[PDB]
Amino acid sequence: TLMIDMGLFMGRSFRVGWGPNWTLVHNGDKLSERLNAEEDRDMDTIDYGFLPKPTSAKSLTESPFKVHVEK
Amino acid sequence: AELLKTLAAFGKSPEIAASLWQSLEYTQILQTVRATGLRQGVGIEVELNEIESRCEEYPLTRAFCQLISTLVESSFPTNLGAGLRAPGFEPY
Amino acid sequence: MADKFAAKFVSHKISRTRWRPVSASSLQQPDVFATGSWDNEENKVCVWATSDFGATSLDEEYQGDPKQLCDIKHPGDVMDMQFLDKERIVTGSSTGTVTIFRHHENNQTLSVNQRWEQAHYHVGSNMRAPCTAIVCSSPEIVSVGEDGRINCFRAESRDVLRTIDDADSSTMHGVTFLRTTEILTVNSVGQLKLWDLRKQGNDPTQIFSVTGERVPLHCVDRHPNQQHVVATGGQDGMLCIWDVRHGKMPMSLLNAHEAEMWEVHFHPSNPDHLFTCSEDGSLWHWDASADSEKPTFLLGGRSTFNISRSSIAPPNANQSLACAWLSTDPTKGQLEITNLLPSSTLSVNSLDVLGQNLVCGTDAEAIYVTRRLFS
Repeated sequence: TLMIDMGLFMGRSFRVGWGPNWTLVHNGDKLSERLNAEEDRDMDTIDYGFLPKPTSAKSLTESPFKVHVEK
Repeated sequence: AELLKTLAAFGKSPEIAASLWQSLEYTQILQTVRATGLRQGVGIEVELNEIESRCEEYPLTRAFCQLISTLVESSFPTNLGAGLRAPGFEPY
Repeated sequence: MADKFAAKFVSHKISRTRWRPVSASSLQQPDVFATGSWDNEENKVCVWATSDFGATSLDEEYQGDPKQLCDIKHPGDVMDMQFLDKERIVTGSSTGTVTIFRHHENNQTLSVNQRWEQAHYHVGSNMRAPCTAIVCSSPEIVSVGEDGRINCFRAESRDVLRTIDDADSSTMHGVTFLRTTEILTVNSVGQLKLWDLRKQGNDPTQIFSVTGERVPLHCVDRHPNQQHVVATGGQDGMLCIWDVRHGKMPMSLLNAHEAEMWEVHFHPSNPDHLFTCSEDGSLWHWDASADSEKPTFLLGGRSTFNISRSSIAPPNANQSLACAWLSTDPTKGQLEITNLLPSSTLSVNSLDVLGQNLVCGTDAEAIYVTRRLFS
């Protein structure tokens, strides 16, 4: 998303979850952990896609459906 | 193909037919929305190109024909897309 | 007979064949050649090798063989794929993406160099579109598409160098060089359109349609006996021939058929023979003149129903003969197209002729080749 409507005295924010001894329950990524779209690419590459399934017109569908946990 | 003909035999129930219709539109097994984010342009088209041609026997094609036949005759369009799906059977 | 074909059951569908180039000028068959998929197993580009010429090749099945070398898989069909130079490859994607490789013949691989991810597209629906025609004269690159944009690029760039947009554009069928930097197309309206590479603007640079049954013209090419005279084929079945570099005029309106000319291509060793391929269900070799009195490549082929090889020559003593070209009034007759069907064939989607040599890949799941086009 793009926060571009910065007013003042704003709302609230969020945190990923801890896991035992520096395990991490994470919807986001650390170095290179999450993938872009399309199942087919020139250089023999396949990737994910979930978000545009329900819509024939995107509204920056940014909602998590798998949170990975890494140590 | 066996799965497909089973679903065809299931659709004989009209509300089951409607459930199949809406479920399949959600799934987009074959090619409905051409917005990228996937490997589109796939399905029976491909396997028809390769294998059925070599066999000289082409049963899946006819089975899926009967699939849409039953789908339309039992279930009728309630919706096909409003910026949410691709409206219209025109693709297939 | 006409030098029967070698047929290799490749178990594969073919869309695009294009010679691996070495530029400059030489006669050999490029043994190496890159292939764009109709649907082989996926859509892919493969590298393939052909034992050139009847010399040193009468083997490896019967009369040679092309052989798979490697391949890399490609989103969007390879409708068109032309080579900038010896090993730089440019193909259009049905995903509307312009894809450029550098091939590695020794490593037997293809390098994913340059992508214009952005191409021709539909308005009012926000949907992507493939490219109708790519134009490669090294290193300048032109792209034209269904929606009618113009895509002008210098080699080696992943962003649009220029896309000419218009208050007037249309569907485009076939393109050809008129000169080094002059270009023509035949359109889906019965429209003959002209541009110069250096000078363009809003709405088509030049637009033409005239009496003579304007039909959607699908294929255009510049003659193997001269470029600035070109030939076009469309719905009506009549071939239209023109001389330009800024102005059109008909050499001929040949009543060569009754129905759409989908694609036409030109004989090198014979600057006056032609070929046509059509997914109407047939594929013809086109020959000068008509009548079975000359070797018939009007009904030649088809397994049976074969006819060809008839001849007679006046000694010019008390004998006179005249033919159609000697008439300049338009609306000439048929000019000898023969459809060929060996035992059964499906949609042939790519073909090539070099000298009297011919290759062609198809949807008939095989390849057909001949050393000689005649006998």
